[PDB]
Amino acid sequence: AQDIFLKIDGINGESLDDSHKDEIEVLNWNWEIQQKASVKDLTFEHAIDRASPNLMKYALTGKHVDQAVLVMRKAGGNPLEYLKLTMSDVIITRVRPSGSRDDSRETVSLSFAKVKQEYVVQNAQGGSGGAVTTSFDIKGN
Amino acid sequence: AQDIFLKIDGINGESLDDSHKDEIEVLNWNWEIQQKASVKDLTFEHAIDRASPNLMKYALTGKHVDQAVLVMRKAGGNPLEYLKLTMSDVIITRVRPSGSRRSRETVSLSFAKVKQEYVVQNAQGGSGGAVTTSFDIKGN
Amino acid sequence: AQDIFLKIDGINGESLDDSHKDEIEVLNWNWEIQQKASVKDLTFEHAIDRASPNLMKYALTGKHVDQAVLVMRKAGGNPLEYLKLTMSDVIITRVRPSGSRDSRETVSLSFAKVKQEYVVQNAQGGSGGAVTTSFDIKGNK
Amino acid sequence: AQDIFLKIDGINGESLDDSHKDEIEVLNWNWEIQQKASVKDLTFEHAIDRASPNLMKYALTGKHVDQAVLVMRKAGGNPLEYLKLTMSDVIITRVRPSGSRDSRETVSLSFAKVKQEYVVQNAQGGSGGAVTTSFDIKGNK
Amino acid sequence: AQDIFLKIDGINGESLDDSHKDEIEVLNWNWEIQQKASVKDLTFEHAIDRASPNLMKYALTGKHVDQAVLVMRKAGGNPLEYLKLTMSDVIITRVRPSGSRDDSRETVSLSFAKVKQEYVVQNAQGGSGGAVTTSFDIKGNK
Amino acid sequence: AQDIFLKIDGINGESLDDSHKDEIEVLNWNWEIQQKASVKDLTFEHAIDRASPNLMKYALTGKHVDQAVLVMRKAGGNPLEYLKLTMSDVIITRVRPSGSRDDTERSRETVSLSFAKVKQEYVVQNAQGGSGGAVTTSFDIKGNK
Repeated sequence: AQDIFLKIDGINGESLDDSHKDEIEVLNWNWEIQQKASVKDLTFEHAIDRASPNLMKYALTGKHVDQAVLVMRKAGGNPLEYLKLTMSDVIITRVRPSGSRDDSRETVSLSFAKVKQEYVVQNAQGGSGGAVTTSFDIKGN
Repeated sequence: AQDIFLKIDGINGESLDDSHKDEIEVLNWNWEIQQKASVKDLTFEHAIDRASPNLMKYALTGKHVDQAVLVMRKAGGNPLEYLKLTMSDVIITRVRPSGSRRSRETVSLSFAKVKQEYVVQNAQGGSGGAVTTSFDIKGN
Repeated sequence: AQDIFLKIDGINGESLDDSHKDEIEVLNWNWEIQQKASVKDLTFEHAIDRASPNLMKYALTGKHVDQAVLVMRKAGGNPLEYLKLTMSDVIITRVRPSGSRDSRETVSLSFAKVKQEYVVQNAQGGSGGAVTTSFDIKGNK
Repeated sequence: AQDIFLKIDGINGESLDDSHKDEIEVLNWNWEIQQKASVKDLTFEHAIDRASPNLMKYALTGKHVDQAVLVMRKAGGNPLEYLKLTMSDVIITRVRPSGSRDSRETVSLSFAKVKQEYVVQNAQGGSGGAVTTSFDIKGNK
Repeated sequence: AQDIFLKIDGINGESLDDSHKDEIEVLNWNWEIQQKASVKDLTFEHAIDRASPNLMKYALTGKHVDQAVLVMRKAGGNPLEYLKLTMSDVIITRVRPSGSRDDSRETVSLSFAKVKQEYVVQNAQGGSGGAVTTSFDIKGNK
Repeated sequence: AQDIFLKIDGINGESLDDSHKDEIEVLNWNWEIQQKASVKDLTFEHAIDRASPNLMKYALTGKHVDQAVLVMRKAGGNPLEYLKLTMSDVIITRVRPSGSRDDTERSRETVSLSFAKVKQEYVVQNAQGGSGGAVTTSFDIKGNK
């Protein structure tokens, strides 16, 4: 079971991880690009936490945040952050809180003007291999 | 298994909880906001109870109620009300009773103002930090 | 398992219950109201019985019946009728018979006046407080 | 497990039942009426059998058949035909054959007249009261 | 488990059955007719085989083939071809190949101008009983 | 369990297979043709790997790549490449990354390809498991030929 973190400027979570403290722990996420081209909002799901009141306020006001960084880290004895997705000029577009009394999550969508993706290859020893990075200015084409 | 309560002005439930007596016990609920922005009605599910006849009449008449407060509280030995969703100028918009040979009912709420309060729980199960945000939807 | 009954004027069932004889035994039912406001038809599901031929004929002809009363009663040693849904000026709008070799029927009801009665049950299983509301759907009252 | 039969004039099946020989053995069926009112085609499912080639031809040609009678009979030691749905001026409107290596066919019927007969079975298992209704769908009567 | 075969002129499969060699082994199939009337394309599913490259070219080119015959045969000790669906002036209208690492199938749809169905009833001994045959000219409305 | 590979010019994967080194290992794929005719994009699903950053860039820029070849190879003792789908003038049209903490290292990406020329080669496998007959078909989708 891997760990996924999301660092949004001005909106802190309650992650107790040493390397990603006060960040949002993301249970799952998805993104889509379709054909210039159409970039869909990045949707992630997290439990209702410290960031939930601020996420609703930003969604209603529509205020921009400087940057949002999504990180996925391998589990086990090789904690490699193999994927890092950096989003610049992020807008909160959708928040869906929910809850039940039988064992609460929240679905949030992010829209951004710039995106950078970094991937790290893991070798047999579990360390870092080669890093591939691509960037694009969605707003500026 | 946590406990969820909803306190609507003028519409009492039949909760036997000491601190939330005569409130609606909510089995599950959901809410959504989409992009100024569109605020969807808050939907909650509760068993058919004392509040059901008044919920139908308010839905049909469309009369406004002053406030509706949604509260979630943890279970176990640390009963912390970690989420409080306060809604002002609430309208009953949808009621969906159902039954089978237990019976539940789905109700939707529309409001002009919303306030959310979240309480962080520490390692001892007590209260940590409270984060509150407010927004007036009607007046933008 | 609880017992659900539906009394329709001129359309008798085959229930053998002493207090609810010749009524329609309802396996399940649902109703919906949406926003003046749009009142949806009340849908109930029952096995094909004596009322089925008359329900089809009324649906085709569209003739109004005087009153339809929906009652739910708890099981066990406390047979309390905790929900009574009285509908006036009832029209049969949908009939869906079905059958399988390895049978039930779905019927929808439209009405101009609705009244709901709920009874709270105490710790002894007896009657507590009764809450009743009424509305004239066609007359907008 | 009850037995369901369908007798279509000019389109014989391969049922080996003595009372319903050469009829179509219906695995399952459904019908719907909605709000003058809209009468949906009666859909029944049966295995691919002797009637399948004729059902396809009638669907393509659109020729009318005089009558189609749907019958359901209870199982056990009390073989009561408790439901008889008689359709006049029947048109074959839909045929869906299918098959797999690890076969069934779905057919829909359109008719101008409908007659439903229901027989109440008493606790012992004998015939009780019969309720019959009829309607002229094409003639609106 | 029965056996289903499809014989398309000019598009051979890799069936090893002696009676139906070089035909397409159909895993499953379906057809629909709706109300003069609308005849939907016959859709069958088969594993990716020798016929797949030729099925793609006919879907892309749209060329007509003379005949396609769909046959279902019972299993056990009574191998009776109880259903035979003959289609004339057949057009390949849809090809949907797919595959997965964890076990590949392909879905193909056929459009035809004439249709002929033959059904054979099976008696208690498992042999042939009565044969019922109907034909219709879809394009000619006959 | 068979092995599926996809070789895209300029977009390398991290396949450790000797015959298909630095290619994209495809978990599953699908393609569709409908009726001149409409050729849908070829959609394949793969784990988030070295090719993922470049697939996103080509999707956003819309730059054309020379060729993309999809290969399905039988497992067992006979590694026969029984299906080969060659696509010319390929365009990256869809990228759908996703992830979760629940499934074991859940990192799957769904990618769709648009191409102007298509070529399919199928190889029959005989009773012993060796190669049989090869069937090949080509078509110029953009040129209608």
